[PDB]
Amino acid sequence: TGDLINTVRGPIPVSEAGFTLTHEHICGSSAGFLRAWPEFFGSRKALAEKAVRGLRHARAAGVQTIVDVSTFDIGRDVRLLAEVSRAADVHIVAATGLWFDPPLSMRMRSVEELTQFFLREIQHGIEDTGIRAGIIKVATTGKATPFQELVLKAAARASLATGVPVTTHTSASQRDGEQQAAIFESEGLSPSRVCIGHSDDTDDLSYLTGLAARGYLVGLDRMPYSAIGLEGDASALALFGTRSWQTRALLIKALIDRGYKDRILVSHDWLFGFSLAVTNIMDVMDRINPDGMAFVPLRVIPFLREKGVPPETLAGVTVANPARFLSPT
Amino acid sequence: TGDLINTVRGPIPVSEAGFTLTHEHICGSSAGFLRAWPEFFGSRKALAEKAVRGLRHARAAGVQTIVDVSTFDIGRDVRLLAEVSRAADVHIVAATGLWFDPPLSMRMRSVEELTQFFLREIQHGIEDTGIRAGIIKVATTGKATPFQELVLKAAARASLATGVPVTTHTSASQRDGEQQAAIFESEGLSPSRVCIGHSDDTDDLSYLTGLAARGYLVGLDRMPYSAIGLEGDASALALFGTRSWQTRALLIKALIDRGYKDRILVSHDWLFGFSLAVTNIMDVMDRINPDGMAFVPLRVIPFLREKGVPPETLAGVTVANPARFLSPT
Ligand SMILES: [Co+2]
Ligand SMILES: [Co+2]
Ligand SMILES: [Fe+2]
Ligand SMILES: [Fe+2]
Repeated sequence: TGDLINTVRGPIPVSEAGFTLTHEHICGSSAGFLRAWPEFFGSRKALAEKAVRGLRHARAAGVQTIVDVSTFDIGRDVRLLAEVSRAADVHIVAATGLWFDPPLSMRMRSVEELTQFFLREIQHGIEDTGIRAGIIKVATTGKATPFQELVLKAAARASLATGVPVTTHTSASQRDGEQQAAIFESEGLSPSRVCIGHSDDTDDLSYLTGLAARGYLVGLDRMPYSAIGLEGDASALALFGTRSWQTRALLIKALIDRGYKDRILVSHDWLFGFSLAVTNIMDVMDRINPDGMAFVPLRVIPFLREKGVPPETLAGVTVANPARFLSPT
Repeated sequence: TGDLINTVRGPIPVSEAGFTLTHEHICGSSAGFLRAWPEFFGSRKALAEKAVRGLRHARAAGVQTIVDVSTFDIGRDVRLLAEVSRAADVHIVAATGLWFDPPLSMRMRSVEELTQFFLREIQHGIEDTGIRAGIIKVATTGKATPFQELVLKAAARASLATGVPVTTHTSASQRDGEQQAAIFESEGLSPSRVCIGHSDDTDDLSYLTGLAARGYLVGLDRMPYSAIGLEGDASALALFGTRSWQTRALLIKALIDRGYKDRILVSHDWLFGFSLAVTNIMDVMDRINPDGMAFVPLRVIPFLREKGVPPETLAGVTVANPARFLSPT
């Protein structure tokens, strides 16, 4: 009680976050895209409605909070987030940082400047809204680019200054987490303030246990993603992989079995709109996982219980871990 | 009389465009950047004020219209343009198209989709404003990327459908114009609807005359840009070049001397804010060219007259050529 986290509708007690999905999206897009070309999504109204329906479904399944890790370059639209959050009655935590699609205007900035931008979004508010970011999202896709190194350093600096956690995108097969950790540690950031994302994209437990042993959160955040049965579709295969949801889920058990229950964060990396991919992908995704953001509570959690994970352990993963991670520290 | 062109404040008679700068920017930025981080520019208010001052200065020097060729990916802000246009009493023509910094959400689109986006901006309006684009801006930086080819084709298609002209960014030293022309012609676009930009960045008149002979407009649009005296500054050298304004200006005479007066368009490619470059560049630019967008009327035109170009020829370049180019055809 009494620690607070910022959401798109304002501050909430940490204890109110409850069952929380720590890596999600309302819309995966680009800065200004939804504004310039809402028809891409049928309409802004249609997108919002679809999002409210999905969130209501998640809520019925027990989800109380989502962390929307859409950055400026993922086309994050805080007004949209606030609208859908209110209508679905689900908390949404907004993000700052930068993903792997930064425009030149960001790419040309110094580490000091980036830090100031991240700080603005956390401390003051996003755009002209007063809506403050509750998390910092950063990314590599293999070995960090020089700009990416700066971005990670700025993220560490903003976090140390505000207590807001850092969360990442990785090319998990390339073990990006090791480099990301090295950079964060070089800045003095505690591993406990950091989640190494898309970790379920790999079955290399040496890599994963290695991070966990050091105190990192391991983000198992792509639970619904599989191209199994549609390798006909090349975009889907590259995007979704050939591993099943069960294989991904088994990683959660694997880590618990290895003593790392307190270090796990679980999510879908789902969305309700998606312009970051060729046009048909959203439909394909909807066909594969109609449960959307209810998939983890509906399918993953019962799978785990059936494999013998205790309910209290599962509560700790879905409730306690997100609460510790989010609470500014 | 009676042909109309769209501006940020609405429709105007073509005959009212008058002395027109066909390649300009209020702000060279990125989509959503000015919204997310106005402090980068001191403030939105400060940027607008600086722009009004520069435009008023241009207006006093005789400029009546500018074409702001900032695309979605140049962070074009139509509301800003409209605000400054009204306050400075200078017409501004807005653009659609895409520059060389497109985000993934654009990169992932088909030629058909891009065409629909360009058409939306021309026919319906930009974002939710009702402000319609009067031009299409496209870009290559050397050999066209595959996406760039699609963008050029969509631009040709939108132009044929609406009559709005197409204007380009080139790496002039690499002779991009030849390839851009080939693609436009493959789509059936008339060369008269096309301006091949940044053509003053090269002294290869074989290249330039070649375009002109085919009926292309040659955009001599970087008149004030030189790093002479500041090769100490590496960013400035790469950006500005080592050729003087006089050398650039001589190209205008060169083309007139070769029979191509009707094929020339002249501009500054100036701006009042600039986040697309490292932070100090705007200041450096202001120091070199305090006249801003008044530089062409103040310095270039008198230089030309002094080298014997007749006033009526100069009027034709600065008034008649832009009018023919802009008038939807
Ligand atoms: Co990601
Ligand atoms: Co250019
Ligand atoms: Fe994501
Ligand atoms: Fe330009």
